[PDB]
Amino acid sequence: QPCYLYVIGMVLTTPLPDELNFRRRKLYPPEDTTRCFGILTAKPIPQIPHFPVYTRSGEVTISIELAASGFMLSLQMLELITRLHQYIFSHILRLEKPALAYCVLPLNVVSSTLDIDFKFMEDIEKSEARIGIPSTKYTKETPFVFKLEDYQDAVIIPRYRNFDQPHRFYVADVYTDLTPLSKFPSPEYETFAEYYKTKYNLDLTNLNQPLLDVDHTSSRLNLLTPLSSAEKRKAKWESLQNKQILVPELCAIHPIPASLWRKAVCLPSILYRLHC
RNA sequence: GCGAAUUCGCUU
RNA sequence: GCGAAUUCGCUU
Repeated sequence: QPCYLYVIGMVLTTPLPDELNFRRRKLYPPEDTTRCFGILTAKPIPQIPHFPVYTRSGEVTISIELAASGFMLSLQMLELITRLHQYIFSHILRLEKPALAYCVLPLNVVSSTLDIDFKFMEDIEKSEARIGIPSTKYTKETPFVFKLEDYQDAVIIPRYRNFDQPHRFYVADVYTDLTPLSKFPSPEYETFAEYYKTKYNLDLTNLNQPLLDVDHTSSRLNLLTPLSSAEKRKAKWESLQNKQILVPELCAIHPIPASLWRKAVCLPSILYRLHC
């Protein structure tokens, strides 16, 4: 049975105006990075009007466009694609009901020409940070090395708490004027290094390291449109989450880039709309 | 988000 | 179970 491949076209048509940028984030046009998502199906998707999703960066216009049709795929590749599809909703979004068609998969350019990113899928399956927390072996003789490039489009997790279910953060800023020896926000500890040593008994091998600003990755399920004591408490906690300053040495980098993660959170809205 | 305490509304 | 109010704990 032949396949149809669609691209989930995303463009940021109305960036979030300053008066609405409460969390004071950078805005990230999806169109700025080539890797995106597509849909692979056995039957054609009826033409559907362009529609908005309202993301953190502003209003994004979604277009579902045909990329390829009439081709075949081997059982091996379909299995790989299926696994990644399942990975997206169970491990990235942590969602039991994808649509609040058949396989979502990553596309990338080969040259400005979108096709199935098999390499990326394989990289995910080989990653030691694929599911939870990868092992490390930092010592004085083999210390942690900070490479800025690895933090530019990164999602990170703390390696030292919550291991059944790690909190994933976007790296929002790299604070090059700070180190683990900078003064700690709470007065019960003098430094970041002391905090982590006293609380978790963690030793640092690198004391020249920049520190990181973060932005939680959590997103509401329905983004198709742009209160309570409970919502207050939740917003307060999110504010504190976002005030956290993390030590790169103490975090692991997730194999899914930040730019793709931002597109992932739109998927349920889009699949819901398609099934309507 | 994960938990806790106190108080109040909806049923006959 | 469906809701609401007030207060407190967990992150740096």
